[PDB]
Amino acid sequence: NPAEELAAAAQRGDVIAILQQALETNSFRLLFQPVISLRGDSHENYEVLLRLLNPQGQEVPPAEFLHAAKEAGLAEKIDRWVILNSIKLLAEHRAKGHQTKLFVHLSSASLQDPGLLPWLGVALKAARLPPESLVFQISEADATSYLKQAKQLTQGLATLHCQAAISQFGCSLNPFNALKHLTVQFIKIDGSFVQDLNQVENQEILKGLIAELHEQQKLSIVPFVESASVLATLWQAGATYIQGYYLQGPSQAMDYDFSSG
Repeated sequence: NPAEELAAAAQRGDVIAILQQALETNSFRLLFQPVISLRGDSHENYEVLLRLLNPQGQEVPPAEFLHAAKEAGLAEKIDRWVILNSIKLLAEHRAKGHQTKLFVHLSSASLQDPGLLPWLGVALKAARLPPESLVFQISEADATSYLKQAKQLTQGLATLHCQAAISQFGCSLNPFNALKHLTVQFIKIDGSFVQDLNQVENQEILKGLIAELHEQQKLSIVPFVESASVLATLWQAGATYIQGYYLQGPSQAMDYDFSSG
């Protein structure tokens, strides 16, 4: 019978079967990586990260399950799973007085999905989720390729009391242009700007980027903090938020000791 066969195929390493089954059995796993506030944000900010386990409990490479997801047309549905579970956890936390906020990725498929907003509206209401508890994170490349969808989407999220962010910012031709049309409070700059910081020029480039962002009234998020050296440099440069294994890596628990007033 069908269930027996799906299960058999998944056991065989057919990642498409693994994905189809995981949506129906919670065989995904959410991880959370703290976003650290340098400028006095009270919120407990976490980025959510998705992992997939195969039936034998081992993790399947994201690159491979991402690939299989596009091919089986499963991307929008995966985002929904993450969004739904993110909403659930966030309701339970906020109810226990935790000021927690989650950054959630949207794939380009979801970016182009007219059904997202309507469905989202009811997922939020069903959980009676507090205002501005969710930040949707869209990669620069995607928001750029589909600027029309991105403007519309971010307008909708606004109306829903949701925030938004662009990640991997600053690699396009004119990064700051796409910002004109979009409704985003957060800009998460690409980790390539955090490479070779010893070089004074990279230092200036970073500082200038962060400066332009604060000019456009954006909150800057700088990732890939792997050392004290880089943490200090980012603080000096005036980054509003930072993230990195050095602060804390991804964890299945939201147990981070945020300290920001």
